Amino acid sequence: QTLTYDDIVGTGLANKCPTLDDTARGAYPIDSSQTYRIARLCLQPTTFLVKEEPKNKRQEAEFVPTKLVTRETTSLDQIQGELKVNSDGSLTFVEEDGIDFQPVTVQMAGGERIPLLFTVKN
Amino acid sequence: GLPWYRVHTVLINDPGRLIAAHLMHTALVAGWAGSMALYELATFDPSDPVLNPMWRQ
Ligand code: CLA
Ligand code: CLA
Ligand code: CLA
Ligand code: CLA
Ligand code: CLA
Ligand SMILES: CCCCCCCCCCCCCCCC(=O)OC[C@H](COP(=O)(O)OC[C@@H](O)CO)OC(=O)CCCCCCCCCCCCCCC
Repeated sequence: QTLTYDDIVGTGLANKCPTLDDTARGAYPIDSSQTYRIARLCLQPTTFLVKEEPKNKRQEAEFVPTKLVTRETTSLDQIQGELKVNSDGSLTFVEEDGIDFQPVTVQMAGGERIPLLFTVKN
Repeated sequence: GLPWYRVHTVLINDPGRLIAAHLMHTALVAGWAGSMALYELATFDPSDPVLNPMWRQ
């Protein structure tokens, strides 16, 4: 259903990307003699993992989970770019613009804060 | 006057103040335990239980 700002404001939904019914498992055909675009690309992180520094002896560092501290401020959205059709048939998205970065701070066990610029610029 | 080495003998026939001294002793011991843990927490490196375990610290 078409919702309104007043419906969403303050709920945490403004930081959620749209979703598709469980039954949308179709296919979008690509007319190779046609030019395409992304009207809206939305990314919504759900987990942030950070490589622990494998001490001198090392052996193999894992990606450890982290805690988000900066709230529902993490999503990229309104991202646009053309969808080229390549000659080998592949498709290629080339970001032009969008809200394509969010500074995010997560916290590692022990309390180390890791700031990062969550982004897909260019 | 009681000599210094005998001051606490005033509890011998005074069960309530004996209990109160025991309570105070217990307080100081449980407080030590809390304070010692907090000092250890403030100084412990958890990042390497292989080569920097607690007993090395
Ligand atoms: C478990 C500890 C404890 C307990 C429950 C008691 C209990 C009692 N004492 Mg004893 N007493 C203690 C330890 C204790 N004392 C110690 C360690 C000493 C040697 C200083 C004495 C010396 C003593 C005397 C000389 C007298 C008593 C007396 C008494 C009675 C009345 C309270 C009083 O006058 O306190 C007085 C005692 C104190 C105020 C002790 C305080 C010690 C401080 C807190 C030490 C702190 C040092 C420093 C700040 C540490 C911090 C870290 C530092 C690096 C900065 C009561 C039965 C009196 C009594 O009735 O006797 C007939 C009395 O005249 N006590
Ligand atoms: C549960 C243990 C316990 C308890 C409840 C008592 C209780 C008592 N003792 Mg005994 N005693 C004990 C263990 C204990 N003792 C041990 C292990 C020893 C061998 C060291 C003695 C040796 C001893 C002697 C030789 C005498 C007593 C006497 C007394 C009485 C007076 C003590 C006084 O006023 O202190 C006064 C003490 C001070 C004002 C200051 C003490 C400062 C000391 C030197 C260093 C401080 C240590 C520090 C505060 C913390 C303790 C560390 C650790 C042990 C927890 C009292 C009934 C006296 C008595 O019989 O009177 C009739 C007496 O003459 N005690
Ligand atoms: C109802 C029967 C009963 C029970 C359950 C106890 C239990 C206890 N007595 Mg004993 N006592 C009894 C009857 C009883 N007593 C009788 C009839 C006498 C003759 C008057 C004594 C005389 C006596 C003396 C002289 C002393 C004790 C002490 C102690 C305590 C030592 C352990 C301690 O402090 O742990 C550490 C404590 C904790 C982890 C927390 C305790 C919290 C508990 C659950 C109490 C909570 C509130 C409660 C209403 C207080 C009443 C306590 C109860 C003893 C009546 C322990 C709780 C010693 C004491 O007081 O040590 C400080 C002590 O000096 N008792
Ligand atoms: C099983 C463990 C245990 C036992 C049996 C005791 C027993 C005792 N403690 Mg407690 N205590 C304990 C654990 C224990 N404690 C722990 C874990 C803590 C926390 C760290 C405390 C903290 C504590 C404080 C803060 C005090 C006591 C006190 C006392 C005494 C009260 C009765 C009295 O007047 O003695 C009379 C005193 C004696 C008989 C002296 C015994 C001497 C012992 C062995 C110490 C030996 C000399 C000492 C090592 C010199 C210190 C030098 C250093 C400062 C450089 C008694 C001997 C009180 C005390 O000593 O009152 C004066 C007191 O002030 N203790
Ligand atoms: C209320 C309940 C309670 C609980 C769940 C704990 C739990 C704990 N305490 Mg604390 N503690 C308490 C009360 C409590 N405490 C009180 C009241 C005091 C003040 C006296 C303290 C003082 C204290 C100190 C000083 C320390 C702890 C520590 C600890 C930890 C280790 C416990 C341990 O190894 O005990 C071990 C206990 C024993 C091995 C006791 C043995 C009993 C002997 C053998 C008695 C034998 C005689 C018996 C009467 C005869 C029985 C007859 C038989 C036939 C049945 C644990 C988190 C330790 C820690 O890590 O602190 C941060 C520590 O160092 N506690
Ligand atoms: C928080 C921690 C708190 C810790 C508190 C500090 C501990 C309390 C003070 C302890 C010090 C005790 C002072 C007692 C000293 C003093 O009071 O002694 C004289 C004192 C006299 O006892 P009387 O029975 O005459 O009582 C007279 C009363 O007025 C004493 O209260 O005897 C006792 O104390 C018995 C044990 C004496 C101790 C003998 C040691 C003497 C050593 C002399 C030789 C020195 C070395 C030189 C040779 C190289």
